[PDB]
Amino acid sequence: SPEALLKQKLDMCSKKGDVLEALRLYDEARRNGVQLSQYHYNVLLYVCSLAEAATESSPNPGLSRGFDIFKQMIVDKVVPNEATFTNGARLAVAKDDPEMAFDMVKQMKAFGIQPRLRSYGPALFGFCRKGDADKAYEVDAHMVESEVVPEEPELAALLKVSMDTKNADKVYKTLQRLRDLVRQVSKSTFDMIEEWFKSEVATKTGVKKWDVKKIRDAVVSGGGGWHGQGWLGTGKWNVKRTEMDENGVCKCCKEKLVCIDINPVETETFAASLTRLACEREVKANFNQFQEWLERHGPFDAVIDGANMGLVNQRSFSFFQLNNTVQRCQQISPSKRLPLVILHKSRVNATYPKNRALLEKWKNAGALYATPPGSNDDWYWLYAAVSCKCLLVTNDEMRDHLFQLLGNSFFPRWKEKHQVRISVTREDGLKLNMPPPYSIVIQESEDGTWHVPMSVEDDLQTSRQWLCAKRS
Ligand SMILES: O=C1C=CC(=O)c2c(O)cccc21
Ligand SMILES: O=C1C=CC(=O)c2c(O)cccc21
Ligand SMILES: O=C1C=CC(=O)c2c(O)cccc21
Ligand SMILES: [Cl-]
Ligand SMILES: [Zn+2]
Repeated sequence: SPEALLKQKLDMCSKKGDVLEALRLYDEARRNGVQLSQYHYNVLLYVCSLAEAATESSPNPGLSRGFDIFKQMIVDKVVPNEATFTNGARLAVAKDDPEMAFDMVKQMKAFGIQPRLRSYGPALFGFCRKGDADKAYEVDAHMVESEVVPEEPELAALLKVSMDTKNADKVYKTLQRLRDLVRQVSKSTFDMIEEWFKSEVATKTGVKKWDVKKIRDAVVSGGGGWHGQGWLGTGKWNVKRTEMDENGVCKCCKEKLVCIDINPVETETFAASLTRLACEREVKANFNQFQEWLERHGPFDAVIDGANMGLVNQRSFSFFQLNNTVQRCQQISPSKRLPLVILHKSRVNATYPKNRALLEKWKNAGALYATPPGSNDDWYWLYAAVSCKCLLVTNDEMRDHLFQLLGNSFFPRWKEKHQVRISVTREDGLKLNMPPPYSIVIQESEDGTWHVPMSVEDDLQTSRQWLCAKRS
């Protein structure tokens, strides 16, 4: 067919890197009357984005036509898919015209298409480089109306543009957004927040009289750990890099941070999403069978990721480390409940006979579920800990794609409250590291003192740095 030739020839044009040939083949198809489908359009947008814009004379027809091709795709009502948005975005990034990036997003919306987060990036980061705060806030308002949630890079851009234009109101609001959506901040956002609090504008914003009643009312109302009523106090901020002790006490100022509740209704929603997500990947009958088993067992104070407890920091599966963990979890259980061990059936059948007999004893005591061949254990230990409302014992770093499906609002908060990690020393052996008695999140106290935590990969490996910003 003629459409299958365009497909065949554009495939090679990208793989060569010839944009001029892809643009010739584009026009030939219009002069031949051949309709372009999803696939054809995506390859052109990608191919066009291999071009750069000229430092000397007007930009090259690869990028210029790229946007025209995109505009035409939308006009034609060719359905965009995830490769469309990626390509249109990398076209916008190479072009580096924030104004034109923002047009694509406006077209998408005009034609009933839901823009992606990566669509907004070129516009937002361009306007930020340029210092055009008003345009950045336009892009932001457009995301909000499109219900596309920013992540940390977009929020940091918004923060920095707000700092650049002395807009203390936007700094405040953006800081609350970081609290709400990100919780702990990257190193570059952390440095940026420190600069804000040390700056003249920050020194010069505030109020020395305020209604203590309305603040306290706002603290109750927000769920705790913030009030949202604006900057309080006056004068220079004391801004110190510091740490929290194990009880959430700031080492600089002695403020004890608060522990923020989780709403049990959000937990039930999450439980249902786990079930849905798991059923999509596991054999449905396997996950059902586990849920039915779980309904007939328990109660549990803890759930163990048995593969991770056998393997973390080991050359091969350590039954010693699994068993030591089981024993320690049982010892801290107020009634000495055995923890529920989730482990692959292949690993249940350990080749030292007393260990195999113990694994079978645990099963017989209602405290071991052997997951079937082909299963991903993670769904099982997550579903169990969530549903049994108990501790989850795993050092899984949660780098896997699976965990990205769980979202970045509820699940990180839940994890903080439920996750136990093991650590081992030469001197002392194995230790359980329990959930902290405070929430590791940006906090704003009732007198307007701020504590801002840095994000780290593992906070047992890394001593987590915090900012303490307190009026002098
Ligand atoms: O000042 C900047 C504001 C936003 C932004 O994205 C940016 C950047 O990406 C590189 C240098 C400076 C800035
Ligand atoms: O949609 C489902 C996927 C898995 C699963 O176990 C399940 C279930 O157990 C009950 C209703 C729906 C589902
Ligand atoms: O006292 C606690 C405050 C917060 C919190 O998350 C917590 C916890 O997760 C386990 C025991 C005590 C606390
Ligand atoms: Cl033995
Ligand atoms: Zn402090």
